[PDB]
Amino acid sequence: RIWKTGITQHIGHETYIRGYRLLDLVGNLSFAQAIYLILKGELPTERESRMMEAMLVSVIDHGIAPPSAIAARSVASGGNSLNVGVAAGVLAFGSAHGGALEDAMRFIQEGVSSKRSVEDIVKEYLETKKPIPGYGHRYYKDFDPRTKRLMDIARVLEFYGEHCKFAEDVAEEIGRQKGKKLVLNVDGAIAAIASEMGFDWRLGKGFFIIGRVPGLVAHVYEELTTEKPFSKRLDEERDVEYTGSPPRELPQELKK
Amino acid sequence: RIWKTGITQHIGHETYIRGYRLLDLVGNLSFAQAIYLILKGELPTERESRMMEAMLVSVIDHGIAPPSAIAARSVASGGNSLNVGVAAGVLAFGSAHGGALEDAMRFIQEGVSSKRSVEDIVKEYLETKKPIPGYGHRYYKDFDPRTKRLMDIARVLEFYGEHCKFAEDVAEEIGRQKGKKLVLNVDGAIAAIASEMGFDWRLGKGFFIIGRVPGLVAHVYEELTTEKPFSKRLDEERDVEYTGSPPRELPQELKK
Amino acid sequence: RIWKTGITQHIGHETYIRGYRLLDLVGNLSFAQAIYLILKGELPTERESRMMEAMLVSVIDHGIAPPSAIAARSVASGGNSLNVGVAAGVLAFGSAHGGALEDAMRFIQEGVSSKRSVEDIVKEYLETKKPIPGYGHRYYKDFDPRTKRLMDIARVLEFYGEHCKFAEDVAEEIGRQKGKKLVLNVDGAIAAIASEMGFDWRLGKGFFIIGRVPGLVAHVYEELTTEKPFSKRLDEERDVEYTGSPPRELPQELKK
Amino acid sequence: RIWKTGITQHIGHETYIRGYRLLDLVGNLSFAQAIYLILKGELPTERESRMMEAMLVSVIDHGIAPPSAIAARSVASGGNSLNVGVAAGVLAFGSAHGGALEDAMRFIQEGVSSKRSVEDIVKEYLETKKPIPGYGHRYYKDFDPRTKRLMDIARVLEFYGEHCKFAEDVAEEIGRQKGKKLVLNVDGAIAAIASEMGFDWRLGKGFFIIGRVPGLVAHVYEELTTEKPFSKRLDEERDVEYTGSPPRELPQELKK
Ligand SMILES: CC(C)(COP(=O)(O)OP(=O)(O)OC[C@H]1O[C@@H](n2cnc3c(N)ncnc32)[C@H](O)[C@@H]1OP(=O)(O)O)[C@@H](O)C(=O)NCCC(=O)NCCS
Ligand SMILES: CC(C)(COP(=O)(O)OP(=O)(O)OC[C@H]1O[C@@H](n2cnc3c(N)ncnc32)[C@H](O)[C@@H]1OP(=O)(O)O)[C@@H](O)C(=O)NCCC(=O)NCCS
Ligand SMILES: CC(C)(COP(=O)(O)OP(=O)(O)OC[C@H]1O[C@@H](n2cnc3c(N)ncnc32)[C@H](O)[C@@H]1OP(=O)(O)O)[C@@H](O)C(=O)NCCC(=O)NCCS
Ligand SMILES: CC(C)(COP(=O)(O)OP(=O)(O)OC[C@H]1O[C@@H](n2cnc3c(N)ncnc32)[C@H](O)[C@@H]1OP(=O)(O)O)[C@@H](O)C(=O)NCCC(=O)NCCS
Repeated sequence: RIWKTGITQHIGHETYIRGYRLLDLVGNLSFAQAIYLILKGELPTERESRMMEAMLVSVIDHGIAPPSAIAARSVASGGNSLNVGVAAGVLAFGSAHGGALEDAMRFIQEGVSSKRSVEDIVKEYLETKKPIPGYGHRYYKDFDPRTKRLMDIARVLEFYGEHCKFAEDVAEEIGRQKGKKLVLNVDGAIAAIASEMGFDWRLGKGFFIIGRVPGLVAHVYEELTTEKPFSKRLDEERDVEYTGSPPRELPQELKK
Repeated sequence: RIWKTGITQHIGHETYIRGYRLLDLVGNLSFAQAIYLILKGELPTERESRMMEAMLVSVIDHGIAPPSAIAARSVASGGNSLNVGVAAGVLAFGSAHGGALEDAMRFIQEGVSSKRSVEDIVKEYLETKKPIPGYGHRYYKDFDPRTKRLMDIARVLEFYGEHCKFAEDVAEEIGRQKGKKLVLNVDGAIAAIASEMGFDWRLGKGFFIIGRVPGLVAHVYEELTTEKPFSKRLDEERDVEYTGSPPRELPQELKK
Repeated sequence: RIWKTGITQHIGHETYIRGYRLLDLVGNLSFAQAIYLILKGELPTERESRMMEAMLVSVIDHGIAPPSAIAARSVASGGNSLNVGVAAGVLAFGSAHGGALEDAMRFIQEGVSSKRSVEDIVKEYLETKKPIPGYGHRYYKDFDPRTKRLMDIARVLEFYGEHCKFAEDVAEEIGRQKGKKLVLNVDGAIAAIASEMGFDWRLGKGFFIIGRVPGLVAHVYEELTTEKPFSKRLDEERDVEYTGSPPRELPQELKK
Repeated sequence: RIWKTGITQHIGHETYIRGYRLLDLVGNLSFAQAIYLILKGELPTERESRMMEAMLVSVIDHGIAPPSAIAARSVASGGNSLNVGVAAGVLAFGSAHGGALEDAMRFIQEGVSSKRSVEDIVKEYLETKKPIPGYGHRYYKDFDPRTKRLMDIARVLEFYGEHCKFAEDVAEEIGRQKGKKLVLNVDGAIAAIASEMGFDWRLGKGFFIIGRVPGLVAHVYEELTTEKPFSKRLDEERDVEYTGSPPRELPQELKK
């Protein structure tokens, strides 16, 4: 059998999620707790449950400006069902729009497991001019308030552990070595928290997708119900710079 | 400005969701409550919050068999990032795999607002041989346990209202008119509950997408981490029936 | 066997397309001729071959302004492989960006097969205020030059037939009944030509997709190789109009 | 202006592709020639034109078995428009289903430009156990007939050059060093030909997408017109192996 899975099975037409009867989860687990279960394979603790609710809310939407929203709404504008627009948004979560969560989780997890000093790890990255994933922001040069909020919650709950500490120690050390502070950004913060929960770095973008899809749904629904179809189109004379060949004739012999 | 929105804005680089500071929502609202807010535009009541958690959990996954899971995992098998596989799954939520939520919400809402008798509404549909959306199941002929669970919760919470009543009254009336019971299925149940919350029928598939994306993430992650790339391919001799032209030669003059 | 097909089969690991050995088609049929074969199931005539080359070239690209190009390039900007950006473009070919080909083919084919007068058909549509598919243009009020080019070729080749005639007769009749000319647009022209070839109206968008994908590839490649990742993002203060709730505080009791 | 392009522009509402009036290309260039133009930026020679027709035909379809066809048809089965199914197919062209064209073009181009001996290049790859892109096949151990057909055409046309020679010299050298022949497969053959044309290796998947989309259209159209919606679903008891947790009860305190 080529179709193998350990996620879900049906016993007597009833759905079981990671071994639990779905009908027993309905009304008893929150959606974030059920998400933790389906992804991890086991029920979350109370502290994990609260952190998962906070991580997912943290990324629920970022407005109309990101390429995901532009893509989702442009596909909707072409005259498509809501699922099709949302899917187009999800496609935009590439290396520059979600991949940093995977990269930062790998860096934080490998950093903690290496048992090498934060000084040595940061020196090695800064020396080879390789970007440290999950650090830096165009505007925030003191701290990323989204990271601070998540870390404050992690500390109040006594969830904050070795991965959170490592991620913050690295920001402080980058500042020390560069003489210029580089913040632990929200991608690095979510990566630290998901790592603290024991999730594989290869699942990093999953948290972002699950959290942001409600925002995409809102954007696509708004485009479909408040805008005329085909309204998302550029005005070539106003919005576009042409950089190509000026007009030219085909060779005469090719004209029929 | 062609890019208009009432969903989110940034004030001093901080994100505001439907007017609320996102950093104040983080740690204070559950993910399902934040979903209600972003979609509806206002905070949910306590009863709405509980029903939204239950609806979303109800659809979190349905195993590897649906075309969404097949598509998501086949795209992942082609050697793609997790977002790309999940998006392919979302594309599969078409008229036969999610559209019934839109249709059932329109039927339930129009049914309630018409103030026509349930007998008359059902007689008109059965007479014109048009399928009644949100009713019937291949296996469940007494009741859909997923609907029963959701409706039991709605009744315990005193959330059950005119839309839930209408949806159940229609199932009973179909049974009365056909002499054969046709259940209110889980699509009809979610449609009734979302209608009870005052959501537009055009948002119906949104609830399904938001709820099921965690399952798609789990399936795509499992395919990427437990299976060899390109393992999702058919065996033509074993799995395929060819119904086309038998082999034939091109005309000789076309062979160079 | 649930996987049935009459398109392609393998005999001794060799691919056969609609019964012809693919290796015999390579070097002997043009790409447009092979497209006709795979879609229709039989080889094209010389006139069909020339018309298919012309239809496909007619739609090869329309610049960066359409929502398909915007979506494709925005997905590429998110940091994605070329296939992922192209696919996002294809998603945008909805009811307002390709669906008119399906609609116009159905209208032209049903119009020709009804044997009702063009006067009566147009009167019935204009009376019920239903848009006639494949007619009208924002700028072209005399003739669509893209339609004229295709129809001139169809006439020179003696391909122009009952479907082409019907489509042009309808434009003339709309003008006669409205006292204002409404052109047969390029969607209607391609629909007429594909109908003249005997293709099903349900394949209409297929011609557009096949023809335009080279343009999408060009756009995505250009975005990936000439622009910095994440460059396709709006500037909220400059490009966006916010129409939602002004900022508001959460209820105090919800703040922890 | 953030939307820059050198591909297409409009002058007086008329489309210009790489500086040529689109209406002059229609009826005068074949579709494969127009594809070459839009991708390369200049008109093809007669030999390039013939090779482009042959490359594109070579990949037009591969039947229902690949994950692209499975994904496209499964999305169509969910009840979606033809563009949506085709797009899902295109998403499946990942690292294991199209990426080898990019890799093989880079290898062939870098191999030719290095001016290092084929012996040295192959020894370095075989020593580090890195797969050589564009070589090997599960069944063909003497030669890939699809490569032979393309190379025979390239030789008859006097198109065969330094890139084609390098690609074939590498297959012969792998055989010499391993004592077991590894064929130049069709991905390597197309990569060699596209490299001979001077295309960038980053465009490799583009040729595959453009060539295969007609096959995807055929598959999606066939699924939509010959199969019942939702027919593409697995039978869990027959097709799936469950490898997860056996059923288990939730903790009693969580049951309300
Ligand atoms: C957001 C971003 C573009 C802003 O960078 P910026 O405006 O150049 O940063 P600053 O002005 O504060 O300057 C920081 C300095 O450290 C460098 N730097 C920036 N981010 C860095 C990082 N994450 N790791 C190491 N060095 C970094 C900059 O080049 C600059 O160097 P300088 O000494 O030559 O001046 C950038 O930091 C970034 O890409 N962050 C995310 C990193 C990431 O996650 N990437 C990998 C996954 S995609
Ligand atoms: C799941 C489904 C395929 C199973 O149908 P089934 O196995 O034929 O149903 P049953 O064997 O219990 O028989 C029910 C009878 O009512 C009909 N019927 C089934 N679902 C019906 C519905 N929702 N409304 C009205 N009539 C329906 C059947 O044709 C059958 O008629 P009969 O008197 O000729 O025997 C079907 O009920 C269905 O499609 N349900 C969803 C409906 C929906 O939401 N569609 C619209 C949005 S896609
Ligand atoms: C491109 C388009 C938006 C431009 O329309 P426009 O600028 O309003 O057209 P005009 O100014 O030339 O006026 C044409 C008149 O006929 C109407 N009209 C426009 N297109 C029409 C059509 N295809 N069929 C019937 N009536 C049409 C207009 O409403 C207007 O009516 P009026 O008597 O009240 O003034 C429009 O014609 C269109 O949508 N064309 C494509 C139609 C199509 O294929 N739709 C169905 C598939 S999506
Ligand atoms: C199709 C494929 C799976 C079949 O491989 P196979 O059945 O193992 O091959 P064979 O049985 O003929 O044996 C060839 C030998 O060379 C190795 N080999 C296979 N393909 C190779 C390649 N392209 N380069 C180098 N070594 C290769 C095999 O491991 C085997 O080694 P052995 O000495 O230990 O027996 C494989 O060759 C392949 O993946 N080809 C495509 C390569 C490619 O393009 N990859 C990079 C982009 S994804």
